[PDB]
Amino acid sequence: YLRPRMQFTGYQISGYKRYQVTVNLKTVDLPKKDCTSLSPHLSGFLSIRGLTNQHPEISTYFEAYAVNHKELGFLSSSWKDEPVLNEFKATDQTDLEHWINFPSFRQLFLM
Amino acid sequence: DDVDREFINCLFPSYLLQQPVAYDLWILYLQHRKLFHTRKEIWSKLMNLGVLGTIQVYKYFYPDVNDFTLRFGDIYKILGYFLPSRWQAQPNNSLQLSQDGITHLQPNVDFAVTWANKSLPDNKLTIFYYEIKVLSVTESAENSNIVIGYKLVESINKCQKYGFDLNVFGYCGFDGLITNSKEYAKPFGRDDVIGCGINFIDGSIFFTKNGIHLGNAFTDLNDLEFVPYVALRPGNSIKTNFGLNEDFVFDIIGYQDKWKSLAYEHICRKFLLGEDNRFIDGKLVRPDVNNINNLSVDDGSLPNTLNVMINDYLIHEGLVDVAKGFLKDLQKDAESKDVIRHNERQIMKEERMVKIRCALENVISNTRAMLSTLLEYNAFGSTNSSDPRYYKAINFDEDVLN
Repeated sequence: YLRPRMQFTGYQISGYKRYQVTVNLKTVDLPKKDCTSLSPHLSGFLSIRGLTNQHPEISTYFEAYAVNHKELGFLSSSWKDEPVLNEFKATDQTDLEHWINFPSFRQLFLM
Repeated sequence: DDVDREFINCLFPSYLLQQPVAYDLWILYLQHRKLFHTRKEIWSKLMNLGVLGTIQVYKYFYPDVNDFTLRFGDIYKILGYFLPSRWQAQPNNSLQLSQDGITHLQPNVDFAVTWANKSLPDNKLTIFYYEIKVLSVTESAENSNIVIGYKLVESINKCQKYGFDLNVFGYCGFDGLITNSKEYAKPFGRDDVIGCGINFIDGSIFFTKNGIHLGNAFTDLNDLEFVPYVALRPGNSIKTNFGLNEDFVFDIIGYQDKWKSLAYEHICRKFLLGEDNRFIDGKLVRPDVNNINNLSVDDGSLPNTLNVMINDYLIHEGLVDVAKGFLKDLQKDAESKDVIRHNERQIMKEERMVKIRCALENVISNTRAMLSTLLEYNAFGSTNSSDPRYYKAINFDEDVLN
């Protein structure tokens, strides 16, 4: 489901309003056992359009990095200090909260 | 003989044996020479006494030359060592050190700080160098909470809290930035050999990373005493090499050879001295001049004085025929006439004295003595106290006489 030409559709709850979100992938480049390169793992176009209101469509080009537990860990402290990777880092506490919200994260860490 | 040479190369670091500090190491070895007294037998004897064994085994490389041509074709406490050799154990029991004190060092958030066994004398050596290797990391892979360097010997709680103080000249691994700074280097992580060295010629502290010279961090640090120093947060450990056990990574020998060649390039590229003219009332008085010795090759005074000394030495040793041959050769080559007449008078006087029935060695001995006197009294370079001191790079007996 992460092929180059693959489309995803859904919503997004911002504030209290709902928007329709479409994602079109462009390039998928997922690494393996060794990875010390900062080339983006995923790339695509994300478009957000109004559903409750008459908000116009805003479409953007985005890039993405996966989490492999060798170099790019769950917390933004194992991520290296680079100018391209410094926009993915917030705080270890914020990362722990936003990851503990998901049940698969918990089922991963309790096995 | 060769056995003493093999033992002294197997006991002491190799780069230290090519400096003018090697005289003290030779004296130290010869004082305790009864303990020790084709290199496989010497290495086996040194391992039986114990220089090649711990617990990690101290291996040694021995080639096979006959097979190659066939198929194809604490003792350092006993001796009196005065240079750093181990880390010092803190009395508060905040560190874990091995039996030898170099193989492992792990803290037991505040930094755990420690220094080395002994301090570095300012007026005795030319270049000092030692390495560490990070064994484990407690963040990112290439980010370690280790500060390594040198410390001025005349705040410890400040060193434990922050990592360093105003008297620490060192390299920090958590940000890749020197203590009292600047874009100098990058942080080091696991399995990284970081070396620290001090140069007493120009007086600068440099650091190396995995065999690459990273440049001079601090400058103008002469006439001072330093001690190796390390600060570690709990979680990461280092292995220290002072050069006694294993071989370095850097190639510090090439650094020393380059500086010695520079010093040699800088230095080397009437006819009777008479009595000392500055003895009045039994004391030395300073003349108000720029130099006391005004001999040069370009004026011919230095070869004339050398020829006079050579003739006097040859006559004094009972080699009158060789002196006659030298005088004949000097006649064949031709203020040289005055030298010819003086030499001829000397052979005539010697022949008269022999019929009725030195200065060179003084020059050699005084050259060695004034080199050592320059070394031990901390003389300035040329005019200022910031110029390089080239006399620290000269081993007179190993580089000139032999």
